[PDB]
Amino acid sequence: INKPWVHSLLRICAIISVISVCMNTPMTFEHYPPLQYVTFTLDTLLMFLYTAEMIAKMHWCVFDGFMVFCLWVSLVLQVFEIADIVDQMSPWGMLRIPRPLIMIRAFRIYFRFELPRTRITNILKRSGEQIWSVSIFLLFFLLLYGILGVQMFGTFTYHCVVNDTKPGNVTWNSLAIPDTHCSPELEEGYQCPPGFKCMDLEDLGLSRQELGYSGFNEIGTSIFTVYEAASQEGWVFLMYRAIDSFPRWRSYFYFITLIFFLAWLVKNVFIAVIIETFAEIRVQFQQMACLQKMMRSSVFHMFILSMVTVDVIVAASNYYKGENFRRQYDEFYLAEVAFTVLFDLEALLKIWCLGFTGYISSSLHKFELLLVIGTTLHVYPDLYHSQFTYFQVLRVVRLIKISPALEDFVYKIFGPGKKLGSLVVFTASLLIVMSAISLQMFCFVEELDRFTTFPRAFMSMFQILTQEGWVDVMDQTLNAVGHMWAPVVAIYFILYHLFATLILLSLFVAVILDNLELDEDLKKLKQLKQSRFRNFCRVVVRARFHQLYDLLGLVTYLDWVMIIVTICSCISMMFESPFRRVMHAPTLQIAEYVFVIFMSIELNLKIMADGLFFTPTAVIRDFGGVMDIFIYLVSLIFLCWMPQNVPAESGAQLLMVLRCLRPLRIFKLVPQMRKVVRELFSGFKEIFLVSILLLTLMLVFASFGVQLFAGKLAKCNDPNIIRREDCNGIFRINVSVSKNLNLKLRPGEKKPGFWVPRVWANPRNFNFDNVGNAMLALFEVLSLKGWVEVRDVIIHRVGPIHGIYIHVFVFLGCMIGLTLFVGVVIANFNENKGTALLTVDQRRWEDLKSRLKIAQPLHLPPRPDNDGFRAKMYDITQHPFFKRTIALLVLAQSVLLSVKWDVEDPVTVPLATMSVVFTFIFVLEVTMKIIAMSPAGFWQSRRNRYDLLVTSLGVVWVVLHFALLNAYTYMMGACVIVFRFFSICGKHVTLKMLLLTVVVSMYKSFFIIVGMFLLLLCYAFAGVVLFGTVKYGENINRHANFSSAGKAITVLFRIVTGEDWNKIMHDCMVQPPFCTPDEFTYWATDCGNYAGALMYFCSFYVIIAYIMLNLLVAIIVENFSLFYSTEEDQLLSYNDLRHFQIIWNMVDDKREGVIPTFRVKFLLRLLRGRLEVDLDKDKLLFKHMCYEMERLHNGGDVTFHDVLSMLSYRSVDIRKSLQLEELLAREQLEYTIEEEVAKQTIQSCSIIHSLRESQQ
Amino acid sequence: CYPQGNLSDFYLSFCNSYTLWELFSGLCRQCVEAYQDYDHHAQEKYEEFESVLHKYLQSEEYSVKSCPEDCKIVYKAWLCSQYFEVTQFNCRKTIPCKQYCLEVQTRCPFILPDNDEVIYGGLSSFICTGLYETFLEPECCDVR
Ligand SMILES: CC(C)CCC[C@@H](C)[C@H]1CC[C@H]2[C@@H]3CC=C4C[C@@H](OC(=O)CCC(=O)O)CC[C@]4(C)[C@H]3CC[C@]12C
Ligand SMILES: *[C@@H]1O[C@H](CO)[C@@H](O)[C@H](O)[C@H]1NC(C)=O
Repeated sequence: INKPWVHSLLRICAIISVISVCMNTPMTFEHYPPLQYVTFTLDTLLMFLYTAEMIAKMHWCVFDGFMVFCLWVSLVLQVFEIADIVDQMSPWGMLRIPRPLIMIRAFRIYFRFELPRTRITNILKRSGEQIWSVSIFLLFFLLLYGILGVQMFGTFTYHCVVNDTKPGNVTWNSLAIPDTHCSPELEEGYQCPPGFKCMDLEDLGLSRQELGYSGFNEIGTSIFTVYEAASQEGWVFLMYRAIDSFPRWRSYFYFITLIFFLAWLVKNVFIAVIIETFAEIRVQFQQMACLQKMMRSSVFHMFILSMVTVDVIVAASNYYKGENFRRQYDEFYLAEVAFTVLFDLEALLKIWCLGFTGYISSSLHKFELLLVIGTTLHVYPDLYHSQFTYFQVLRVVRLIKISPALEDFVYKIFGPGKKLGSLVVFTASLLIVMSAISLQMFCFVEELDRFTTFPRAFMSMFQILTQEGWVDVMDQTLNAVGHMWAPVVAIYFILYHLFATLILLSLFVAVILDNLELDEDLKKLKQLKQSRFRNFCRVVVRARFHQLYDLLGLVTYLDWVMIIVTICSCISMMFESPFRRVMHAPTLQIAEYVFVIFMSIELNLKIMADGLFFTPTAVIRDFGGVMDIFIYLVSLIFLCWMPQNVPAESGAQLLMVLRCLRPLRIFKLVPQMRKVVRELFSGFKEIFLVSILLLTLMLVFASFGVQLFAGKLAKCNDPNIIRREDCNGIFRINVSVSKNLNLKLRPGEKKPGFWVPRVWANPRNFNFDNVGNAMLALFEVLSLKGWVEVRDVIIHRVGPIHGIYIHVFVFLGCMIGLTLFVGVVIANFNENKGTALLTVDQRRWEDLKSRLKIAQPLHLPPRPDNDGFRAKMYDITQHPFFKRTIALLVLAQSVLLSVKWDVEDPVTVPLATMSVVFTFIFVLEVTMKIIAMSPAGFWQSRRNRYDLLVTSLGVVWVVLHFALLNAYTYMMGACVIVFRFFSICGKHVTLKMLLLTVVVSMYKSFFIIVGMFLLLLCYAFAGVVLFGTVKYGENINRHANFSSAGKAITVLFRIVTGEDWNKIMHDCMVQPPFCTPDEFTYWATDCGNYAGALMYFCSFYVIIAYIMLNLLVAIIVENFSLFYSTEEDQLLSYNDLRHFQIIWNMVDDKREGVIPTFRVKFLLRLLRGRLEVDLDKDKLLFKHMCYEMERLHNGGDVTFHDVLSMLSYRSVDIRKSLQLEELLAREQLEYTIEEEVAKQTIQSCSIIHSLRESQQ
Repeated sequence: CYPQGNLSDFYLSFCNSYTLWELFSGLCRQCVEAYQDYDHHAQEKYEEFESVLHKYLQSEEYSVKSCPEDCKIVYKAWLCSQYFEVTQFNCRKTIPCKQYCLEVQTRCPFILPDNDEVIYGGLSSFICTGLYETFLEPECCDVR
């Protein structure tokens, strides 16, 4: 195998082998008989060349041996299959499950990095340990919410059926339309009206496959449902079912907290882990004549770009007129031919001028000539409006050259092509391999059309990757295979979803961010480069007031009055409705009047105090003042007008909608919210350029869709009719009863439905007839919500080939396009905070400084000696075995909540009793420390405070339970178990660090959450006034409404997660003849607002999801690196600081926190482990550290933090971790110490001391 | 005023909005029994519609202007118009019968059709106009 070509051919043949196994499918052979054999013709060839290649090497290779064995096995299986002795629909096909892995050989030689593989092994060690930590964190959260759901909810099997219904015969015609859950109580949940009765479907002989899988029956089902909801997929409907079945507050608290904690923060911890992985990569990689002159004219370039613009616009302007208007030689065809000739002449003249050699050398000209070739072929009648049109619609990319700022921003954000190129190649390869594996796994299962061919398997895997409806794919696949293999199939699907959503989508964000950052070289070099009556108003305006005194002096008295007045006006506006108007309800006008009058005064009191313009501190100086006076004028005009009749789509309604911007005064009256707005808008330029890139992508694909999908999505709503000629008359359509129940229909039963007209119409939610329709459809697809509907409609009504069109966009617009927003937001956040120009080492030094500042001495008392009692029990308490045993007991007690503690149920009585024992056990534990360390010492630790609290609650529960015994006692016991389970985060190191990260991120995110809530409140008022009375449609239902401010707030919060937000948008766009309009008022009409709804929903979704929601991500990515730490060779480890605290308590019997300067030598001599300062071999470091702790103060006893900072400085390369100022100061101080000790003459620490001295 | 069980005094059982005079003028055992058979078929279809509509628990909330009463009235009108494509002459108030279609989708709730053999993509169960088509000829009574 000395030939070099053999390796290239073997890579090509590995690709061909994966291609062949992807095609070895039963249905593929059924639809194409000959393939059945060509596959056998490939393997037999490959299987030889591979076999002959291993023996030739014999006379990582274990992988090659196993794969050639797999090829042999597959070929023998296919031999027997062609013989008809083994059924093609048999599970034997699974014998080819490993074959796709041959694809690894195709991209194996490219694993040759520029560094020793030890660096890669260590990087992956670190990253995998952190991934395991965050996975344990996610498991903890999932188990917590699972037990919470099992205890707060039950089995959602109570549905309303028709009055007279008996068990066994429950059918489709028994449920309501749509199916509705209910409550057996009288004041809890939903009560369905007369004619219907609430009954348990599971009691009526109904299997659970028919009911579904998601629920809170037991711990496993609850954890499954909680993980499904954590992906923000179908959680709002689960919430609706819960609100119907059980009290509302339970569902609200539960699901909103689950979305806030699990779906956001805990899921951003993985993004933070991958970002730190890239940072560690960067770190470890740093530790080493007439026509020639005219052609170049600016006017000619401008002319060519103008012609490209005209071409794209003319091509996209060919909207659908009707079946009576279109030709293959239309006028648009002639215009496109003319533009093609023009640009071909343009390219050929460039070639004649600069010569093909110099012309083709440019990448831009490479792309230009590729477009020329593709468009000259596209103008061919047989290729017009086909898949070649892509080339044409790519001409717009040329326009990117008109703005050099956008060009440089593209070059920057996309960075070196290698990174994101390899990421894209890996994504494609992994998708192909997983699709092939799932294919060969389910290619034979009957009644499952999701993996019957490789295209469908790839579509399924892509759907799981996009998270839109992956639960449906999993449920279908599980129902397909027997209940015996359902668990393993579910585990496989869950593992794939986890790896695809928490690693790959995070890898994209990490790559984009890393490209948005400067490299360490340029960072270092750049940091090296830059080394009367007016007096009364004045007094009343400028007059103002621990931290309580700081909060009271946060703003002026007038600003405080304005804040309170604004909050009061907002609370009052929360009560306004389409039927309780502020114009007709005097009780609601009070606040109104106030807000006006007061505000007026304020304005005057400020105007007369600071003028309005051309002064240093004017009133209308910023955009904030302009917004303030705008709000004031709107409010005053509305108050003076108070129109009693507000027609829809009128000026009065616009005034009312503008009046909903009142909550934005809090952005200007509160300094922290002003800071939020400023820090967010400091990156508006990059946000705008990313928006322009996304708009260019959407324009390209919308032009393509309009030329290829115009008028071709319409169809007859009767599935039996095929031609538009027979789409007339009436037919019996089936109504959607339930999409969660799989109740099969009987042979002698008719599905519920009714007779309707036959119509040839498009989908109500999307179409490609105009450029605007296509642009809006693609904007909706960009959210990955309801895009599977568009995919299926395009694959069915247009053709399967066009399935490419929808899959490329979703990849370039979502996996890459929307990632850009995340990267830009996080980069602007880091820049504002001031850590963007610091190298990774400097960031880690800052994080270490913070961690050592927040650290305090380990205040645990010493081990007694006078008493064998306390000494023995102390030795027994602080033993790690005892600690881990108590941790296991805490983890096991929570398993008692696996079943709902119920008085109606007997299984509760044992469980509860068991828990009692647990409680008693815990008492003993606590009690023994109260004997080991004395109450004074036991109360020293803030964790033991929580332990004693929960143990006392548990004792109280035991008493009240074996004294009263009722439902309230069981609820109390469940709460006690939940608290003692939450206590487990204090037993585990990394779990504690991660929960610290999460809680501190929640704390530091307070003002961002408050600003998001203010924007949501403005939008909620605007929506209550716009769509307050909109006819119920697809998603506007009893749950999703704008009739109240609370209903609007909740539906907007749902929209933040994107859960079918476009459906709600299209519901609020309803206009006649689908609704009854009114000429007088807007609250007397069931119509919506088309443009109003578009603006409202699109702007809200953009602003919240694509921008502000990422602000939290950033914060996480920050506090993560601030709290999580791993053992390194350059800084202080958690082990190091714990050992330092231990030795500090050992050398300082006192607890004053200060140690005499002569006892510092004792501390150093006593310091062992990774910080030992050997006096036999390193006397100089010891003397220097002692003199430093003796000089810090003129003989004064030092502090714990003082010695800790000394050790921190002495344990890292100052030249690579500190900045100019601090580096110079520290080197000066250290050399002063050194030379002073010299004159007075007459491990991490040791290793860096060697570095320092040798370098000197 | 003689519901069958001058021909302009004999209306049909279910489609009360039509008279034998109107039927014979547009569309005696021969045709009379066929008209009553069409009436029975329309009655069956309308009973099916009522069955589907009574299972709509959001009947008193889907619209602030429309109730199930007007929806049922206009739907029965549209059904009878589709079964008897004739023109009425004794009506005191006229209406283009095609308009009834619109009225249905204007006054009846949004029933979601099932998505198994076809993806409707937000389309209602009852629709009148297709892709770019002039909806609106016969003239019927205004029983609204
Ligand atoms: C990018 C390179 C490195 C690998 C990309 C993989 C494709 C080049 C190969 C691998 C599997 C092949 C597919 C295997 C299975 C199918 C189904 C096969 O038969 C059917 O589509 C019948 C299904 C039906 O229409 O009912 C048509 C070829 C196709 C799309 C093949 C197209 C080419 C594919 C996608
Ligand atoms: C309604 O469901 C039945 C199955 O009982 C099916 O035969 C029929 O085609 C469906 N109707 C439509 C319009 O899809």
